[PDB]
Amino acid sequence: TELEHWPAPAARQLNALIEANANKGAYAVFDMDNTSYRYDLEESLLPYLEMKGVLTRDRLDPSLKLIPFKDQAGHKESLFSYYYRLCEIDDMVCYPWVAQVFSGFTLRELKGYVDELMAYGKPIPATYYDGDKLATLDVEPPRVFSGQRELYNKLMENGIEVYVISAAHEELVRMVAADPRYGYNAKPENVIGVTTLLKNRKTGELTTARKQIAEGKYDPKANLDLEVTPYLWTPATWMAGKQAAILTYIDRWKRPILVAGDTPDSDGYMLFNGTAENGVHLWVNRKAKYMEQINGMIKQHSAAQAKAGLPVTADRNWVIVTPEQIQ
Amino acid sequence: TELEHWPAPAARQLNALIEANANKGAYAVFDMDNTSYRYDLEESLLPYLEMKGVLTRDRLDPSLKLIPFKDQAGHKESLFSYYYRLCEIDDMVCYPWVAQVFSGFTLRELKGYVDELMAYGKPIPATYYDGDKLATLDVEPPRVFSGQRELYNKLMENGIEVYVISAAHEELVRMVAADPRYGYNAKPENVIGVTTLLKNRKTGELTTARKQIAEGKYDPKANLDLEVTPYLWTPATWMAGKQAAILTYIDRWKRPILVAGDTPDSDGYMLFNGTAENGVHLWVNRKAKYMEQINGMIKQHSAAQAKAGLPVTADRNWVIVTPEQIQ
Ligand SMILES: [Cl-]
Ligand SMILES: [Cl-]
Ligand SMILES: [Mg+2]
Ligand SMILES: [Mg+2]
Repeated sequence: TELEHWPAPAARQLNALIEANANKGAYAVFDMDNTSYRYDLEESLLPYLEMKGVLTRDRLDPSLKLIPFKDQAGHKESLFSYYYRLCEIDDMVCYPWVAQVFSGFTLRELKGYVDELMAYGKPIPATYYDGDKLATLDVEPPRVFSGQRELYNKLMENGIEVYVISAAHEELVRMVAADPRYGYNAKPENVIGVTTLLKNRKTGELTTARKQIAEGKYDPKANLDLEVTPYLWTPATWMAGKQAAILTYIDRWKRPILVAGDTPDSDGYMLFNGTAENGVHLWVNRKAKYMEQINGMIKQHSAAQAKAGLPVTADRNWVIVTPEQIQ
Repeated sequence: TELEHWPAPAARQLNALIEANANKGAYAVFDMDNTSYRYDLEESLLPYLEMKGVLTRDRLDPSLKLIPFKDQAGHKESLFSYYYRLCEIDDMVCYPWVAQVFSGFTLRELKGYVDELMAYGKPIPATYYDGDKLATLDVEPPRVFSGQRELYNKLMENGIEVYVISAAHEELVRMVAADPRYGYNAKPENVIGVTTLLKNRKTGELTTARKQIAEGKYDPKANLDLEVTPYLWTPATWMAGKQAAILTYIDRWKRPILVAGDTPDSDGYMLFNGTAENGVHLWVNRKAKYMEQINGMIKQHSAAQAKAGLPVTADRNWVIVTPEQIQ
């Protein structure tokens, strides 16, 4: 497997990293959304199911009705629009909510919709408030990066285990990352995302994949008909929770030799505190105001590592690509 | 302030650390329940509130009824019983639940109950299911540890900042650790705990203390008539979340020179991954099973640090005390 869809000097650094760390029990960690594929799964699945009439404001779990809807002018606010208004309160409100909003569905159902969104091939209209003006924007469905496909498999082929630490629902991510048809071939147990309690409709037993994996009795098939509930399981895999997730589910002391991300605040803990001393920081640059923010982070952390008497590793081994360079 | 309620060899080790780290920008982290005082706030407050009529299954948020209550022909399941039953599903179910259970009150009311509980001073009767049979037990309210009251102050007096990182509700913990009538004298902003969205009933505004502190304007009094809701803010401060909280709210690179704990799974991440190399692991031993569980972990982590090419720090500077010895 060749790093064919990669700028040549990135394919260079990455091949060197892989030769240096083949077959040594090393591991690598990837963000999913806008890192391993272009665009975002939850952000397109929400409006896509609203538009099918599958998700509607009145099916919404009452624990998620945090603030009043804004129905000014005989227009009924969409769930998409509401998500944005929560994001204005805070990331910490809106990050869980946009995983929880898919409550009430069985995994089997959600998998069918995920596959429909992946095969869709066309933008999805949504609405939202820009101040008080009702507005329009089109949301793209996920688009698998070919280069990431290549890198995931080439890491696994060289005995470097591959994990996904994503801020989106673990089970939604797993339906992309662990399904052979998308070309990642992640092991399902190595997908780490936001978790909520899964409920048995007949028995009312509550479980989660994380629970079953730690107990060594994980089989993704038997969770198919369980319902996604919104009750949150921790650690929550964003911000420092990404680093928490590495400690809890991967290794307490061995660091990843590669960490891939695209959102500065949310991926920045696993990137700066997580990556091994000589590991690669894989960055996908998709928003020039994020490029400048990450560069500001590299500077400031470099300086703060030094001032605390630590080797300066924050500026080491960046591999920076744009979405178009790996598409 | 003098370290008088300590065994002398511990007080020597602590005084020596305080002297080596005086006015150097150092800080210390303390668990609260069963570390800073004896017994547990939430576990005594919840059944206190039940035997007073304040907190009942009716005024229980519908988002927190995850399973059916188990009523036997003549007796109604208490909230303490249901709580034990959720612990048997997973700590990751019962840990947030027993914080969220205090929802639907204002911080003013709760500050009332806490000060009451702290003054109550006597054992509270509570009931649960031992297997399938109904059982009774005596739950004790917190008793402030004089030793810890002294250590906190001696640390502040030598310009060693003091933080509290608890798996109990941040606002509950604040009401004891920051309120000077208990003698800890912790800065309100330096108390970190499990956080839920606080609601302005008037306006519908949603905030949390962590938000206000991160934004640079925090006044505890401004919050007293906000309603505690159940909606969970992260990172959740238990297990690897405690280490996540150090990164997020304290410092990304500087490590505490003192970490204090009493629960091997919940406190282990900040104890082993957090504590500075030349820091003190301060351990309150309140259960025989926990003392050997932490000794087991110390060995395991020592070996795993060496294997990973790290300096072995896990077995270093253990200050071990019983509740009795610091009471
Ligand atoms: Cl993210
Ligand atoms: Cl704890
Ligand atoms: Mg991303
Ligand atoms: Mg404790």
